[PDB]
Amino acid sequence: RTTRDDLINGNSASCADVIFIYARGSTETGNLGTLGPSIASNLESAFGKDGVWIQGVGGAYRATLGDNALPRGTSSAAIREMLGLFQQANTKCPDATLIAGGYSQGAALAAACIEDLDSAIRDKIAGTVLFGYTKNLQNRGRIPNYPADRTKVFCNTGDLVCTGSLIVAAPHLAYGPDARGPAPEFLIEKVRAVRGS
Repeated sequence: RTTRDDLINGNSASCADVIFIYARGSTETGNLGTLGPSIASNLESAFGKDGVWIQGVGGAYRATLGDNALPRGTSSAAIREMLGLFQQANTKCPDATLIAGGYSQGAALAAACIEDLDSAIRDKIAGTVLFGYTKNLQNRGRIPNYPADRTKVFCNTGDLVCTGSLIVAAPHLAYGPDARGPAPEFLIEKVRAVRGS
């Protein structure tokens, strides 16, 4: 449900084939928040419980609302925490395919992290989904240094954070349907594109 630490808790001798690392929105609970559990259940349906590890970004990422106003749309400490998780994935399970996602401040965090990542690890993230992307206008719907065909952005009409503002309006809280259907669909398709099935 809202906390999943499958990568941290997982045995290196029995690595999953797919590792999903997800950052929640501001003020959300656990390390998956309101959208991550829906994505997790559909990934588990696709690859099996032993086939995918679900890992939320916890630790130093406090998901504090005020940090949306910092230069990268989150804190330096939160970026360091997500970078450390990707580096743990890469060390613990070098053959696993990675996928990533984030909502709101967590979408900014995922984009900042992927931009800073060593390219050999970045290139293992087969697909990333971003919901209510707070840097959508500033980055022109892209994650710096990462291909557009591996990116999917869900930005609702009237969600002001997608249009350069930091105002939270009702469309910002309406990504439930996307997290249940098209976002797992996209991630599964991108994993099968490189892994076959």
